[PDB]
Amino acid sequence: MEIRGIFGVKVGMSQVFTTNNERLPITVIYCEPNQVAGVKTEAKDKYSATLLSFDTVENKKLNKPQQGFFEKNNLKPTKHLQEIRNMTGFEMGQQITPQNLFQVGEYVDVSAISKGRGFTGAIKRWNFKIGPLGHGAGYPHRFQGSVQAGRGGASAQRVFKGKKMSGHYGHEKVTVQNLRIVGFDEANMLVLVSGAIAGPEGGVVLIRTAKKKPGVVKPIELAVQTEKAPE
Amino acid sequence: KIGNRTITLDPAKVNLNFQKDHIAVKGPLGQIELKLPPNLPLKFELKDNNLQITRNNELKQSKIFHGTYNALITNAIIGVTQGFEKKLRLVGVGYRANVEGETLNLQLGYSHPIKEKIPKGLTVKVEKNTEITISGISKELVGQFATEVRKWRKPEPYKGKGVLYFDEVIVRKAGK
Amino acid sequence: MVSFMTRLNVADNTGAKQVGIIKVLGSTRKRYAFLGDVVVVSVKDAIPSGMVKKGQVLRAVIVRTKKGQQRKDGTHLKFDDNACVLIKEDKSPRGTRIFGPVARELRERGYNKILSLAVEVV
Amino acid sequence: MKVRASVKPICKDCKIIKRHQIVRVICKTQKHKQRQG
Amino acid sequence: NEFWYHHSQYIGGIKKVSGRDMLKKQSDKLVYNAVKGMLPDNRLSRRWITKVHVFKGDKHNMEAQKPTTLNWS
RNA sequence: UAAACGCUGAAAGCAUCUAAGUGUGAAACUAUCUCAAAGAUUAAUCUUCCCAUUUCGCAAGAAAGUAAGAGCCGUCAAAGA
RNA sequence: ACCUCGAUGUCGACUCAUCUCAUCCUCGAGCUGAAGCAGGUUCGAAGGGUUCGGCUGUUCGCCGAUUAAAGAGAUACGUGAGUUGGGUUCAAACCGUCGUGAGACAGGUUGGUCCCUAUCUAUUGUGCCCGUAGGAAGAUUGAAGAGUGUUGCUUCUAGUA
RNA sequence: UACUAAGUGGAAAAGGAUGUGAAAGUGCUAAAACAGCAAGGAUGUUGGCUUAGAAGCAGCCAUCGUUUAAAGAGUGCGUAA
Ligand SMILES: [K+]
Ligand SMILES: [Mg+2]
Ligand SMILES: [Mg+2]
Ligand SMILES: [Mg+2]
Ligand SMILES: [Mg+2]
Ligand SMILES: [Mg+2]
Ligand SMILES: [Mg+2]
Ligand SMILES: [Mg+2]
Ligand SMILES: [Mg+2]
Ligand SMILES: [Mg+2]
Ligand SMILES: [Mg+2]
Ligand SMILES: [Mg+2]
Ligand SMILES: [Mg+2]
Ligand SMILES: [Mg+2]
Ligand SMILES: [Mg+2]
Ligand SMILES: [Mg+2]
Ligand SMILES: [Mg+2]
Ligand SMILES: [Mg+2]
Ligand SMILES: [Mg+2]
Ligand SMILES: [Mg+2]
Ligand SMILES: [Mg+2]
Ligand SMILES: [Mg+2]
Ligand SMILES: [Mg+2]
Ligand SMILES: [Mg+2]
Ligand SMILES: [Mg+2]
Ligand SMILES: [Mg+2]
Ligand SMILES: [Mg+2]
Ligand SMILES: [Mg+2]
Ligand SMILES: [Mg+2]
Ligand SMILES: [Mg+2]
Ligand SMILES: [Mg+2]
Ligand SMILES: [Mg+2]
Ligand SMILES: [Zn+2]
Repeated sequence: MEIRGIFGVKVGMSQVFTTNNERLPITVIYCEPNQVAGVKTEAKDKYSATLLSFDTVENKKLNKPQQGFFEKNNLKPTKHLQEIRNMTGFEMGQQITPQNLFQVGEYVDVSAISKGRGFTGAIKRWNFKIGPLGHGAGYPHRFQGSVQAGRGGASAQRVFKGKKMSGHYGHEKVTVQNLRIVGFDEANMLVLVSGAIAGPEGGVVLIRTAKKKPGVVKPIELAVQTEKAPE
Repeated sequence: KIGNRTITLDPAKVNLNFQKDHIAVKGPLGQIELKLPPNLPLKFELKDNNLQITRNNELKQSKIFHGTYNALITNAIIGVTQGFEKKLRLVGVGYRANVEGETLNLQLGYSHPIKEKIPKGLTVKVEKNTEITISGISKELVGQFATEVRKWRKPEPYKGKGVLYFDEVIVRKAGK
Repeated sequence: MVSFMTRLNVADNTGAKQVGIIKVLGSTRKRYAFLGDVVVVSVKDAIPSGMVKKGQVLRAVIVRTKKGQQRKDGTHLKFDDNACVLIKEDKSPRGTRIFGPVARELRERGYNKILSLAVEVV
Repeated sequence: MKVRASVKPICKDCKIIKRHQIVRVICKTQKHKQRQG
Repeated sequence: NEFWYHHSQYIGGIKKVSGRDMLKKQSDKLVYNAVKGMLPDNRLSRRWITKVHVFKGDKHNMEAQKPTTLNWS
């Protein structure tokens, strides 16, 4: 469908009080003006997408093939390159900011790389149960769980593919859907998104139109303090 | 038998163009198009005011087709010349229907409003709120409209409530 | 968060000094009961001049919690003891008075009689 | 509808047909619809 | 009435497609699998099934090979 | 599409959901949602950058002789045994 | 009585579950001795879910309070190179009973050692080498796949049919 | 040269079915066949015991006769009947 996308860097999390008396936790995203580096058409390519360039850097910090591509396409040198599917309607070499893409309070989804956690066990990874601690116990306390499917020639006699055991956890792309944009800051190029965004502070973040609610925009307005300085 | 049944038609306004697999019938009303499936085991002949369908063999499907398409030609000619009509008696305590533009809307007993789109070539009229008349030139299409209107409220056996067919009797039950 | 087999106090006039939780009513494996939740209980410490007798299984609604809960504006309400009052099918209190303060989460889940018979709502 | 290994007419109005390669019994009385013949 | 079956190494990964679905969605794969099934289990059968270029349309990017035309083969 | 209900219709002048044709229909099935994926050896597509020497003979030949890039090493942590 | 007595660890519980449908709930439909509500039976359907406690080693079972439901089975009556050892079944001791006796009882009771550093394969993760036919740096399509899929209450419709 | 339409072949019983082919007989039919359609489809009477009542359609006493083309103490539904 008509999917709109922007790229930014998560800077932290705060809260804002809103009218209708709710305290909304928010995530703050620093969104640089993104530059459309390429447009790929359905007829000529067999699919349609828009590839932008963001996180600009000096020319001495870029490799020779990438800087050659940037100077051939007449673009600002940037070290980050990525595309979104089904993004159409933007001319090549046009600066795009989230203000032109999304509305004040529309629903969007956010994709980001999860915080790395390393080699984790079965319980921390698959929400498994821990074995009993008292009344007598054994060496394996944080046991993964018996992986027996069948013992004997008439049964599996093997661990089934895709078993739930210990392994790498974190540093993986994850998407959280139906997050309402709260506010735009043109001067600071700063987007406010309700809820919690995955990834460490300073990581890359992709804001896309929500596929569950594409056109739904739920109103949200902030509260103006009525206080007065001392009388 | 239907296959060896005369189809005497007057040449006043009804003509029947017989192509390879596209039979066209034109008359007082709109034109009806019939598709002939490939390798049809039955040849038509077009004399003066008389069409006769003959077959080549004694196959089971041959006999079935010979009867079926004689009936189809009869139905097409009748609909082209005089059309088909169906009558629905929508009866109940607060049941009523009416026609707005191309959509027929009904309010039987449902919180959500009920609307229904009318296909091309069929005209549905509502003289009285409890009465519906579906007039068309193709029997199967008017029948489909009648049954899809009926599906909203099938006649229950305990009382008379429902979208009944005309001169249609239902078995009565006494729910004390 | 009052849970299964939790002893709590009754804040009404009914003769029941200590009451024990039996089931967190409402669904399957409902782990906890927060403010405004209804539970099935058994009277364990009672008095001679009381409407209820020791051992009866009854239905109650919780009004206070030591753990507390957080509202939408961000205020965290926290009492110092878990308390419940005995209610009837109609959601009407069994006692004629309510002792101490009660939460406002009752207001959301009906329980208008409980609020009107309380000393002060919080 | 009654699913039985053997289907036979109950009244004189019950009529046996073969639909979708399955023999069924249809009749005016809906108590007598049978299948899986 | 006739089904084509493909099982992944997981449990429940048995995908079934009817003859009509195969004839519409992927017909090239159906012909490829049918030809492969008629070959001996071998290390040369891999190359043999490789030399079969099956296309779903009249067009083909293989006109540079100047392939002769024969019917019903 | 299953169960079920059909409209038009003969074999079997009636009837008939079916044989041709045309529908409706479930948390089941195929997609829509999330993730990973060209070692998919059937190894795919697009963009950019760098190679394009002198001699001898033997050419996906030799002696030297030509760049993009990558690695070793060091400081590290959005990562991590 | 065919495999195993140059050893295939046997009940129950815990952890992890997977599969089948003869379906407990949710989903669709036919009949009803179906007015409505709530039911009964049959057909289709295995995607998900299918509770906590008291007594007993218990499976089972009875009882209590909930739930939409508290399904039937298989997988060495799944699972001790994963845990426990309450039970059975070592040596100790007593009761009832049998025996003249030493002793014995699917009669009862108290107590009583559960080993192994993973080679292959299977699986969860993460790498080196090489191939993809010049090399390298980027961005992609997606053949074959994996993951999730549960449901309740209140209000309105409407005290309307 | 025939048969099967079930992937039967390529596993199964008691039982059920206008699947289809072959054969051997028998009834009617262009003095009109079968189905369907259009008409009539009776009288004593609603017979009588019997049953609160049955009287074309409760059990009976049985299971009438005429007119007439045909008609039944009825074919069911159904009516206290
Ligand atoms: K042995
Ligand atoms: Mg030990
Ligand atoms: Mg320990
Ligand atoms: Mg074997
Ligand atoms: Mg095996
Ligand atoms: Mg019909
Ligand atoms: Mg459909
Ligand atoms: Mg090779
Ligand atoms: Mg022997
Ligand atoms: Mg053995
Ligand atoms: Mg051995
Ligand atoms: Mg051993
Ligand atoms: Mg062992
Ligand atoms: Mg079943
Ligand atoms: Mg699905
Ligand atoms: Mg105790
Ligand atoms: Mg067994
Ligand atoms: Mg076992
Ligand atoms: Mg078991
Ligand atoms: Mg046994
Ligand atoms: Mg084991
Ligand atoms: Mg064990
Ligand atoms: Mg051990
Ligand atoms: Mg072992
Ligand atoms: Mg022991
Ligand atoms: Mg011990
Ligand atoms: Mg002893
Ligand atoms: Mg003695
Ligand atoms: Mg593979
Ligand atoms: Mg077979
Ligand atoms: Mg038969
Ligand atoms: Mg025969
Ligand atoms: Zn019948």
